[PDB]
Amino acid sequence: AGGGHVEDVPFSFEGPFGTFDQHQLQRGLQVYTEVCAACHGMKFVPIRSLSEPGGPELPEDQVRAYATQFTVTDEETGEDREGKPTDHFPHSALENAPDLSLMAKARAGFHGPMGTGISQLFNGIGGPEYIYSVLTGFPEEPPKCAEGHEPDGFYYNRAFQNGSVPDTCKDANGVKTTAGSWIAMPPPLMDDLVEYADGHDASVHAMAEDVSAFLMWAAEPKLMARKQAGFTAVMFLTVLSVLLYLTNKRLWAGVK
Amino acid sequence: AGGGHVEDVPFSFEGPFGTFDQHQLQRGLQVYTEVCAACHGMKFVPIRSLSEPGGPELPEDQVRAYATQFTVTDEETGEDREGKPTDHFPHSALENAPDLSLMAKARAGFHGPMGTGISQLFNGIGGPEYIYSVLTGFPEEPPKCAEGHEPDGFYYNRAFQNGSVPDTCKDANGVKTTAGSWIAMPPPLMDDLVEYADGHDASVHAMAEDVSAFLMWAAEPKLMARKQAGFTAVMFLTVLSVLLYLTNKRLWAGVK
Amino acid sequence: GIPHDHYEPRTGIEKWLHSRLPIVALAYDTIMIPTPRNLNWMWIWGVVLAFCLVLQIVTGIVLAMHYTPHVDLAFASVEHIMRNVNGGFMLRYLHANGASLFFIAVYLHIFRGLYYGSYKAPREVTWIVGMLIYLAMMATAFMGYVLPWGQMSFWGATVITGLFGAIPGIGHSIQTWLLGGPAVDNATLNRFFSLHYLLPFVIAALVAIHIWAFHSTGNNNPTGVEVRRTSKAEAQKDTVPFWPYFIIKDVFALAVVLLVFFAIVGFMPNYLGHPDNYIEANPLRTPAHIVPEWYFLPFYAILRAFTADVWVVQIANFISFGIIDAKFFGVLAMFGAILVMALVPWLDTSPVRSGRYRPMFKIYFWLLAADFVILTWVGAQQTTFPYDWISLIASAYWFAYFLVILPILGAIEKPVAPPATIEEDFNA
Amino acid sequence: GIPHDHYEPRTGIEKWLHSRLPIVALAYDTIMIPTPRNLNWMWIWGVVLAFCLVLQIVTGIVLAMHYTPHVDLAFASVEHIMRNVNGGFMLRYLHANGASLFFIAVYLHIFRGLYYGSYKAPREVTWIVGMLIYLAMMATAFMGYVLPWGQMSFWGATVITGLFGAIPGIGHSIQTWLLGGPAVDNATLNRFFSLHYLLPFVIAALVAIHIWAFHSTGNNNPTGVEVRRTSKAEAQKDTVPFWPYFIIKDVFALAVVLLVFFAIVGFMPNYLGHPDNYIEANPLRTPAHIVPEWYFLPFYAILRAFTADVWVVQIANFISFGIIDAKFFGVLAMFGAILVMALVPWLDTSPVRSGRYRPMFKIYFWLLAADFVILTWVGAQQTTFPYDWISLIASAYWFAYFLVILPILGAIEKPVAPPATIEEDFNA
Amino acid sequence: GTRRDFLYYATAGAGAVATGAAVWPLINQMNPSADVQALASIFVDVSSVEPGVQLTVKFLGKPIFIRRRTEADIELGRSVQLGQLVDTNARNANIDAGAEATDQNRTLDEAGEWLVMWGVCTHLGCSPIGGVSGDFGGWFCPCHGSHYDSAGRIRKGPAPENLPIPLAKFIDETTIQLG
Amino acid sequence: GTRRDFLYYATAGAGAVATGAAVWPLINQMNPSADVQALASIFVDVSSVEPGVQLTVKFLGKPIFIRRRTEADIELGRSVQLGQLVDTNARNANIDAGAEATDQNRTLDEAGEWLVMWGVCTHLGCSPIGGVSGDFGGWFCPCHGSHYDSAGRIRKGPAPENLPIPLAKFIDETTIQLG
Ligand code: HEM
Ligand code: HEM
Ligand code: HEM
Ligand code: HEM
Ligand code: HEM
Ligand SMILES: C/C=C(C)/C=C/C=C/[C@H](OC)[C@@H](C)[C@@H](OC)[C@@H](C)CCc1oc2c(O)c(OC)cc(OC)c2c(=O)c1C
Ligand SMILES: C/C=C(C)/C=C/C=C/[C@H](OC)[C@@H](C)[C@@H](OC)[C@@H](C)CCc1oc2c(O)c(OC)cc(OC)c2c(=O)c1C
Ligand SMILES: CCCCCCCCO[C@@H]1[C@@H](O)[C@H](O)[C@@H](CO)O[C@H]1O
Ligand code: FES
Ligand code: FES
Ligand SMILES: [Sr+2]
Ligand SMILES: [Sr+2]
Repeated sequence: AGGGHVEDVPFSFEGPFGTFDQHQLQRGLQVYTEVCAACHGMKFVPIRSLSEPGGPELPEDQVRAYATQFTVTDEETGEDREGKPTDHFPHSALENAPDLSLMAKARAGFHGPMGTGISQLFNGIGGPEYIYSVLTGFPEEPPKCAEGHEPDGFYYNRAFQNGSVPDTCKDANGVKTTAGSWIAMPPPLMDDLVEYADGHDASVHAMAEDVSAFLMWAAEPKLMARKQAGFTAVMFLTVLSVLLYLTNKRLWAGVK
Repeated sequence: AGGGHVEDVPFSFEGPFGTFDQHQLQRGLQVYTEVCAACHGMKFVPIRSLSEPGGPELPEDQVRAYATQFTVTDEETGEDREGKPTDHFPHSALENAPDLSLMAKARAGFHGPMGTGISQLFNGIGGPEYIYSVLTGFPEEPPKCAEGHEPDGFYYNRAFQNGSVPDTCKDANGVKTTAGSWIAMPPPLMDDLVEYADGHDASVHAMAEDVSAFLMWAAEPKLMARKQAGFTAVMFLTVLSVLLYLTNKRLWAGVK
Repeated sequence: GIPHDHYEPRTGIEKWLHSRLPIVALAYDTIMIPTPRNLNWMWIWGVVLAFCLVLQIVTGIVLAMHYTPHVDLAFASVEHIMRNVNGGFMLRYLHANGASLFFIAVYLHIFRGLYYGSYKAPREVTWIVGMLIYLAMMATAFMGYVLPWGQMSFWGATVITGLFGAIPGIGHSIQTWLLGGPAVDNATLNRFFSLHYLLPFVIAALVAIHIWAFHSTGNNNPTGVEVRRTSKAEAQKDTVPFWPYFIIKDVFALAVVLLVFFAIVGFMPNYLGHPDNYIEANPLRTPAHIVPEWYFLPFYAILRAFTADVWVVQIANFISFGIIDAKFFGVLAMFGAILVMALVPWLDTSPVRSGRYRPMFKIYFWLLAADFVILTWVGAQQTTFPYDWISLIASAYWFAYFLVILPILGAIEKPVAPPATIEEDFNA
Repeated sequence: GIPHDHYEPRTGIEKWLHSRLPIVALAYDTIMIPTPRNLNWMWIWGVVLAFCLVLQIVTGIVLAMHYTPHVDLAFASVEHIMRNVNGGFMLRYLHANGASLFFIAVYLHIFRGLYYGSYKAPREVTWIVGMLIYLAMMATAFMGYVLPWGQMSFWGATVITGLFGAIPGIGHSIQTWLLGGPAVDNATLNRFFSLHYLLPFVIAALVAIHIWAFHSTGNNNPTGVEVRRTSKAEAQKDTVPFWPYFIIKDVFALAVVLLVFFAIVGFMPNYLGHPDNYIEANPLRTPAHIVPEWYFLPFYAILRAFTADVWVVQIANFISFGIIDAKFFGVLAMFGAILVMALVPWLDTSPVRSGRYRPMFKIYFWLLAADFVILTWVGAQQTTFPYDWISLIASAYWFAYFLVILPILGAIEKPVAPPATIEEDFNA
Repeated sequence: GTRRDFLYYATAGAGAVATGAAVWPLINQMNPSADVQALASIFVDVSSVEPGVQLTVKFLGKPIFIRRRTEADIELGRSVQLGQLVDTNARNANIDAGAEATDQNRTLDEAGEWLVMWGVCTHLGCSPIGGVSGDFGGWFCPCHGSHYDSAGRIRKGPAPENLPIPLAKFIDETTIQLG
Repeated sequence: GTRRDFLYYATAGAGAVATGAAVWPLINQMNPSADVQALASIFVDVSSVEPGVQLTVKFLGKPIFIRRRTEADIELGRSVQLGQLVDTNARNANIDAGAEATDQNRTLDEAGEWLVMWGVCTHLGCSPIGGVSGDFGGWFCPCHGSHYDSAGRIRKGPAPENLPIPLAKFIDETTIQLG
């Protein structure tokens, strides 16, 4: 396969001072639930984290209520029961739909240049963007080169790079011509497919942007914690460094 | 609770030169299957061990066939299927029936004297015997002292020592009068409840003796291997000792 | 600090090596040390211990390759090793009985020391380090027993984590911390695995220093009389080079030991252990015959002798305004029983090193031994009469010996005449 | 072997301790060694390494307390640590990026040595031991990466176990053995855990000796000129006591390093790693972008440069009657590339220690460095042209340097004048 | 003077600070993980419980005894006088922290039929053997020989307290809500 | 003389013997456990396989490719002089061990529709990419860049052999028995 293009969305959490946006994450959870969950899952995400600080931070009651929609084979009982916040979301419904638990960390969108990874060094790995792009990347009309060869069950996507491509779209050496490839995931978005309470716009563009950010949190819940830990560590050290520096200079100054 | 009496059966496998009796073990397996298995299980015993050397040593075909009786639930599938020799016998059928996998080992029959464990030192732990005894230990008539107080559902047993006992059978200090106690396991044997192929006698006495020996193997399949390893180790050392002894004696003799 | 002769390179490889890293020299000085000629069989235990340490570590690492530290698997994990891994059954049994051998050894090693004043200056450091090892060993051995996750395993853990709950104030905190939760569960098991692995290396490390230390003062002998440090001449009269003289009897003995050891592991592997641990762990049921590992019994005995009905306990309880109740007293009694033993270099006031020359000493010493045995024996009995009493007198005598008898005997005893030299005794 | 003066007990506790166990003395002699005054910033790496070893071990033991070595749990096991254990997320990341830091260091440490003749006599042993460490490290680092049981984890394991399948004859045996079966499965995982644990201690042990050895010959400096060993007087002119002079410099640097280190672990923990390992391991699919760990890339590059279409390969395949085909050649090429580096003390014939005074040397040395970088860079590229070529020339130059250039330069080069003393240079 | 010395002490200071900042988390990691800290509240159907029967249930990883006492049981409980008890406190979370170990303060109902408490010996931890066992018609902890009466009160042995009663209450006719 | 020396050498001898007797089992324990050694034989329903489709199945822990080749595929396979192949051996367990890499010797059927083989690159191990990829219309192993043709034969890269074909056979109309 190979690598491709990804729209560079300016998410709130990027940058050393970046932090999630509570509401966005919330909107996202709605998109995930109302749309994605249909086929995907999040088996490593404990529902009760919906409550934890630094993320959507929903009220325990709501969470407890939300968890109720799922049906889970109970550990001992073996019979079924409503979901408790102590349960993880369920496995993907659709057999070949991947688990979105770690997606945003599991994908790179910024590659190179020259295979030097200097592009990641300044833009990050770009998983959320990639996800974004994939959602955005479903065009209405297939690229001409494969105007009558669209494999059945698949859909061209501008960002997906590991899909199959009609021979009619490979160059003299088998390389593809198309920017993207054929994915097995039918376009899921559709302007205003979800009703945000506060009325926020449900343009496919937005939804994607959000659900991504959500999925970014879903995979890196302790992000903010991590970064806060950061500043701290740097501070101690930046200081400790300066001090130790002088301490050193002074001590050595007494020999040369 | 406490400790009690256990018939001292002279099993073939006891003693440093002891070894299982292939046929007995076989008979046993039949008793286990035809009678015990009804409620008990052997969750740590891989059926295919029925084949392995040093035990019942049955022909792979028979085993494969035997394994068929069991209705296992497939690892991936989730549906059911016949049993393959690569499956372990099933869990106990009866909720409160213990797993017999390690039973011959999870019990001591010889205790003391004076709580000095010197009785075990010469007779072994006595697990098989205990098991034996328990099977043998169902008497026809309850001990007098509890002539009209037999708890409903339990049965007096001369060897079982952790069962409940009618108040009417406790001395001035709560200690029990009866040799045994009330077990939740209804007498399982009954003369000739199993028709041994070769016609061997199916007296409750025999069956018990056998199924025990089987259960002993079931729990300590690598017994013989262990013992053979034994002689060996002893030999090397017994010799190596003698040699090293002389070697020593000679070296030191040159000083004092 | 004795007069011996150092290492000198012979082969070219040797000279080359020595000028860069005298590692061969070290090994030499370690294996060539002059050692008293009179040493008897009670000095082999050190090596028997050594062997145990290695045995345990290798068989350990191996087992670790098949074991699964996690409640749902753990026990199965071990039966698997028994029934499937090549020679698994023999490895399991070896590791387990390995522990017993390991202790049987230390007790002999320890008592040997107590009797011969091997803890008496200048050998203090040795003794302390040794104690550290002793602690570590037990700590280890405990976690190990937990792994199989069987009945004795669970409850035993439940109880030992409990001892910490006994400390006043912090105690609950400390306990929750060890358990990683409200009860003994996976989290506990998991961390014990990590630690059961770790500790042995720490032991190994101490054992090094242990050796380093007794190497710095020279070994002690049955007479308590030092080696003559004035001339290589007379020193040789008192000693013989470690190699090959001892190196051999060590191996010799080592063999005899292993002979018996294997005999056990071969013919009666389950003798020294508890039948209840072949029962999968059950969080809702404590086996009526729960008993600790024989090598723990004595300290167990002591702990349970002290019930809320013991006079001293009561006194104690009252005077401490309740802070020190039975529970905590029992705990203190136990760790204390050990702690005193560590302070023995300071409670023994007699300036006569070897106990072979202390007529009165000899009496209380053997009582101590008899006691230790009795103590063990009783931990295996019930809390009913006459045991409760026996345990009490036993525990009593224990502290009696370290806190009173030894201190007194120091001034009171009329010591016999120790030979003038090791040589003298040897020739005898 | 430089003149100085040893510790001498002052406090009573000290005098008491010293007469029994001079452990304080040792620590002194270790921390007070006279060290060349001229040492520059390329000498800090040794400590940076030390730190890494400890960091890795502690964070390791900790992680070990939450990890479950078993296919069905293992991966979940780690996400658990990420999402649940207190500060788990920061511990995982620290352990991982710890590895990178750990290597970044050794390469600098290594190259520093190559450039300054730190491997040239009498420092041979040091070098060899160091190599052992290097091997161990990698050995370790590999198993570690396996644990999380993700895509890169599985396949990577599959491949590395494969290298052994390349050995002629025994090879398949050896491989089945490592795998504990027909394929990379639980059994493999399980044994890797036990070994990932174990190795670090072995490393630690070697590191000891490593230090012991460079302590026995004195450290080397940028001039390659030894310290004057004739009088405490002039020696002091060439050196300064390790403590506190360097001990501080070390700590100072150590800080700066950690500053950057934490910056990474805090802000871009996933930079140095492969996104595909956040994908659960799949035995039926090899990710199209499978790439090894950057700190392995160069040796990886070399191995895949040699395809069945390489002339030398063919010549070789011919001459060996097939026995040495491409597969095995690639393997040999790799381990070989390392092995030569170990023999460097013997391939470098020049008697001039510091490379600062070898005009021709400098050139090939820096090419070597440039190469190592290039080599790494290419392992990250595809097998297509021009890469295939680049990798080839690169690998080619590598052996060129050790097997040819160095040997030659020894006789051919016209070396510059090294200062008469370290003092001289220092003052400059 | 104290120009350099100040620095030296300001330095060593920061050092220590950091050092501890490291140590803490290495320690804290051992504390209960966020999954363990999911203190639920279970529900127990107790309809199938005749009198004279103990129901052992798991909760928070430890056992919980639920006995429907006999008259015989309830009798003895009420016979005993507070001052004969080793522990005076009811150790009951449902009621005041000052309550007294009266059999009435140990049950949930006024009839004193429903004894619910942690089957966790207060000595070191075991789950005491029930079914009217020990010198006092209660439970006997085989770990170090501690006796409890028919109300779950310690009467003999090292145990220093009566079995605690956890937040509990009947939510309806045949259901108790532990927690 | 050699009276004592004999002993010394008879001793050291026994020593060594034992030593090894120890080492072996410490080593052997790593070999396949009795549970792994359960080499089954699976069955694959191949009815839902149109031509141009690869079926990847697990077996003995390694993947197994089952491709129903297109004409395009079958053509190129037959269009190659055996002398142009890198490996000459068919590496087919179903037929003789001396067979030749003729596309005909790589398939199960005579039409060449059914290509069944271990999706295990012979280089180091990976499972080569399918969907007609590579430089020879076959599979491409991304681990070290090895190319295989539509018959599963190695044509480019470090790989030294063609993908092996395991014991396999149609047991009926829509079912293959691997093993
Ligand atoms: C807006 C909600 C959704 C999101 C955010 C989402 C996201 C994704 C992502 C990121 C991938 C993987 C891309 C990659 O492999 O690099 C994917 C794959 C897939 N999605 Fe979803 N998806 C959504 C809804 C759906 C729905 C509703 C279905 C089921 C109708 C679905 C079916 C699939 C399938 C089958 C694949 C894998 C097919 C392939 O590999 O080509 N997705 N989805
Ligand atoms: C002082 C050294 C050691 C001692 C005293 C010791 C003791 C024990 C004991 C008593 C058991 C329980 C035996 C049973 O199952 O009944 C055990 C189990 C175990 N030990 Fe150790 N151990 C030591 C070192 C090690 C080391 C170094 C490792 C890891 C490299 C290890 C790994 C295990 C494992 C996995 C088990 C569980 C399986 C088993 O119980 O046999 N042990 N250990
Ligand atoms: C890892 C377990 C241990 C090992 C491998 C070990 C090994 C040794 C060895 C080889 C010796 C020298 C020969 C001898 O007299 O036994 C020794 C001596 C000694 N050991 Fe241990 N030991 C261990 C544990 C202990 C313990 C638990 C104590 C008691 C605290 C202890 C106390 C001593 C004493 C006092 C000496 C006499 C040293 C002298 O003569 O200067 N050791 N030990
Ligand atoms: C465990 C990783 C290692 C640690 C902790 C370590 C540590 C050290 C330390 C502290 C020094 C002295 C100060 C310095 O120059 O930095 C040193 C020196 C040295 N190390 Fe390492 N090292 C490691 C790995 C290696 C490796 C892999 C090699 C390469 C074979 C190596 C070769 C050397 C050499 C040749 C010296 C110079 C000693 C002298 O000047 O005589 N080390 N190392
Ligand atoms: C030379 C020191 C060590 C190195 C270089 C090392 C390296 C590694 C690496 C690269 C990983 C994979 C990290 C990742 O997920 O990306 C790892 C994982 C792990 N290491 Fe270590 N390790 C070292 C020492 C230790 C020690 C002493 C232990 C204690 C047994 C340990 C336990 C673990 C565990 C349990 C994991 C799995 C969890 C995880 O990190 O993902 N490591 N190690
Ligand atoms: C991570 C946790 C750590 C580091 C804990 C460390 C504890 C270290 C101690 O040693 C240093 C401790 C093992 C040592 O006390 C000196 C032993 C003699 C404890 C003795 C012991 O064993 C029991 C046991 O095994 C049981 O199961 C069969 C059951 C038990 O009651 C029923 C006991 C028991 O009641 C006692 C007192
Ligand atoms: C019990 C002891 C064991 C099992 C020891 C094993 C020791 C192995 C070696 O250490 C000596 C090894 C780590 C070292 O060779 C020197 C490395 C440079 C190996 C280089 C290496 O890595 C890969 C890797 O990581 C992968 O995953 C993403 C995937 C890989 O295919 C693409 C590779 C790979 O193709 C190679 C050559
Ligand atoms: C010397 C090293 C300095 C490093 C400064 C790093 C700034 C990193 O800034 C990164 C972003 O680039 C990245 O997209 C997000 C993703 O969550 O995380 C931030 O920490
Ligand atoms: S834990 Fe109950 S008596 Fe000790
Ligand atoms: S493993 Fe397939 S190319 Fe190397
Ligand atoms: Sr962006
Ligand atoms: Sr008998």
